[PDB]
Amino acid sequence: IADQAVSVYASNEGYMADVEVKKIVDFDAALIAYFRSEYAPLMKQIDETGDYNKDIEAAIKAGIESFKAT
Amino acid sequence: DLADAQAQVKQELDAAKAQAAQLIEQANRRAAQLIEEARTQAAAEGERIRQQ
Amino acid sequence: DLADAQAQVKQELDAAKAQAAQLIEQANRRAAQLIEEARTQAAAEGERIRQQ
Amino acid sequence: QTGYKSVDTMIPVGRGQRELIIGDRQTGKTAMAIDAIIAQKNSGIKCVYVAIGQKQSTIANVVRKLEETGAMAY
Ligand SMILES: Nc1ncnc2c1ncn2[C@@H]1O[C@H](COP(=O)(O)OP(=O)(O)OP(=O)(O)O)[C@@H](O)[C@H]1O
Ligand SMILES: [Mg+2]
Repeated sequence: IADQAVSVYASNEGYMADVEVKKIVDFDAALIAYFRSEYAPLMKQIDETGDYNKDIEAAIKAGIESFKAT
Repeated sequence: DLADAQAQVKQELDAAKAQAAQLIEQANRRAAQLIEEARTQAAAEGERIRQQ
Repeated sequence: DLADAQAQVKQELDAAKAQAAQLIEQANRRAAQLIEEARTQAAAEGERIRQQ
Repeated sequence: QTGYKSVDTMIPVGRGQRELIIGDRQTGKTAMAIDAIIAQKNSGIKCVYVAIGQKQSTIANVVRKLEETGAMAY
């Protein structure tokens, strides 16, 4: 669930209207790797529940900035 | 101005080295984890094949 | 002013090294998956030996 | 869950809903349902499919894929 969750988050946050057209999907997959490596407890927790909390999206955007840095 | 220019040259050189280090470490860790997980996956696939 | 430009060129140049690292990762992943397929067909041959 | 982004998001499908899939030949009509089924592996829900007047080659392809997944146990 977190996969498409973070994808749509990035889209709505305009986090995609900024990066390369073709590189979109590459960024996506590398983002999945980035997070499920670093944030594996985070996505585990969120997908085990299906509920969202604001601090969760805070962690999400933190990961957003960290991966955009990478 | 010349003294300040050399100072900022060194200041940016150090940052360039640091960022190169960060990139080279991060990418290598990601690739290594990639390889690890691929090996585990295909091994498990092999045992499943033999169960078949 | 000339001194100011060269620093930017070096910083721009690091980008090339970052791109180069990616080639390493790509070649290594291709090798890893080729190895994966080779041992896949090897497991296939072992299963064939089971068939005999 | 359908194991998709396009599907699961823009077109929700819940338990018990009927939803036709329509398209042309070799355009990706079954592969979608197959993925959906494989998704249900962990869920443990009841899943069952019927082949209706198609080529046995296609049949055995589907089969071999399923047992490859090991899905053909639930
Ligand atoms: N996500 C995908 N990416 C690339 N190719 C895909 C994808 N999904 C399905 N396909 C391809 O679509 C091709 C055509 O679909 P498929 O042959 O599986 O059944 P179909 O669309 O229902 O057609 P038919 O009328 O023969 O039953 C398949 O060979 C499959 O590899
Ligand atoms: Mg079909």
